[PDB]
Amino acid sequence: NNALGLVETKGLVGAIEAADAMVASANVQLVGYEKIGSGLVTVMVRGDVGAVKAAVDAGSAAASVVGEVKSCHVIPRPHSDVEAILPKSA
Amino acid sequence: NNALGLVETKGLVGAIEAADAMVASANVQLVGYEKIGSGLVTVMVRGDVGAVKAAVDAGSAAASVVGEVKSCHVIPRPHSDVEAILPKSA
Amino acid sequence: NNALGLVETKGLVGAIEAADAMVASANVQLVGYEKIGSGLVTVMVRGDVGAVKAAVDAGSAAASVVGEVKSCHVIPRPHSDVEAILPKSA
Amino acid sequence: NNALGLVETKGLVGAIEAADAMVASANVQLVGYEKIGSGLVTVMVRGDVGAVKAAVDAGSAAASVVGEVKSCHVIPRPHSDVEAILPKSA
Amino acid sequence: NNALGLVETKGLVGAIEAADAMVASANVQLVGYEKIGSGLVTVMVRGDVGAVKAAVDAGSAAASVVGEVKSCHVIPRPHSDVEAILPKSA
Amino acid sequence: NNALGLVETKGLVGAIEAADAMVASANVQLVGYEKIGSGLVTVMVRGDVGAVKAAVDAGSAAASVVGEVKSCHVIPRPHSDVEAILPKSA
Repeated sequence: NNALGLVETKGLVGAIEAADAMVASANVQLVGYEKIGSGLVTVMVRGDVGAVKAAVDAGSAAASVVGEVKSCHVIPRPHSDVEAILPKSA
Repeated sequence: NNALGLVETKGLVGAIEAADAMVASANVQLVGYEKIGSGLVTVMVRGDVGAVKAAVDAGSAAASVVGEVKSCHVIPRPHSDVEAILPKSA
Repeated sequence: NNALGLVETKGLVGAIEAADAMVASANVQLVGYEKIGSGLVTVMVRGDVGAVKAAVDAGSAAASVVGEVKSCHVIPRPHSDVEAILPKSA
Repeated sequence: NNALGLVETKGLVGAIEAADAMVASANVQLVGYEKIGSGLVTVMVRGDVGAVKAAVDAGSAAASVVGEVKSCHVIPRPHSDVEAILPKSA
Repeated sequence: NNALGLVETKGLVGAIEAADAMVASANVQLVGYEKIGSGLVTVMVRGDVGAVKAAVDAGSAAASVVGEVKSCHVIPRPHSDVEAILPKSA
Repeated sequence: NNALGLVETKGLVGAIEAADAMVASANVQLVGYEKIGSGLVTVMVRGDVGAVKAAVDAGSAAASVVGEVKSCHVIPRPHSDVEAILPKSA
């Protein structure tokens, strides 16, 4: 039940750049890569809280240079019930 | 035929944060997690009315900090006919 | 070939609230619950014209309190050819 | 290779009302009912040119009262090559 | 590796009218009819460059009268690598 | 683990023109052609960094003449973890 980091962008170029900067900046695993329409894509990572916080800061900053960031967030310990609604693979 | 709580967000980060805050704030079960396009996602919970009201208040407040809330509502006792149109799992 | 009532909302919370208020306010059956993108959802009911008119008035009013109503309408007797394009279940 | 009539609406309520008014106003057959996203729905009819012109005039007028009409048009004789891109059923 | 002509419209009525005017105005074959969301539809034709240029001019003009044209273009000789991303049928 | 070039357009005509100009301007392979809704399409190429940079410059310039460019970017060496979220074919 590790920390969860999320970066949502409008556009796929921003999502790919966020994903690359997140995995490169800290020891985190890509666990979600979700499209919900209206061009919105959410990149999700998991790891220890410090690594996830560093990853989301790097990802949002990198995606904002090339594209459009909608939201970014860290959940240090998602409730066990939340795992049902999280993606099962990136 | 328990109470139904709904939080609809524009963006997946807001939906995940609403879902986490709803299940953490009261004894409710996640029963819906629906995408309808235009980036709209609806998170649905069920439980006793007091727990559902507390969950929707927590979820809408949490989602509004990180994303965009479209609507939130509680139906204390959905009509039996309505169960046909509700999701069958989250 | 009974009367048809339609409530179209932008957002799922408005659609669920319309559906609940429609079935609770009159003796009508839920026959359609359709998503067409751009967050638009249409709730459809059937029954005798008086019941359908009461249902659509209740549904549009209820959905407007919690969400956004796009259109609402009653067709007292849809032409037989129209049944081809109507949903086959809610 | 009969005449083709088209009414495109933003919203399903407008599309259903166009379809009902088209089939009721003239001897035309419903041959298309297509969703392309952004809430756009196109209703298509076929028949003799006079019937199709009457149907499209009735459909666009009826849909404009309850919803939003995007476009309406009549093609008196679609080119044989065009039949490939037309729907195969309503 | 013949010339490629493209007409992209917002709305299906504009796409059908473009397709009909393109095939009627010159000796071209319909090779693509693609939906990408946000109501965008791209009609594609192939043939000799003069026929394709005449087709795209006719199609964009016809679609602009009834609907909304987003873009139109002619590629006289698409690179062999591009054939991978072109539709395999209209 | 070669360089990755991305051109995202609003509209398919811009995407096809970007893809053609990218493959024609440098020795790059088309590796992605992705639709995410809201009319957004991302064209992806791979190759040596100099070829990818030349391809993305040519593609964005060409797509901007005929359509709308949302973003363009080059990643000289995507992190190994990123390959999970990249398309598996164009």
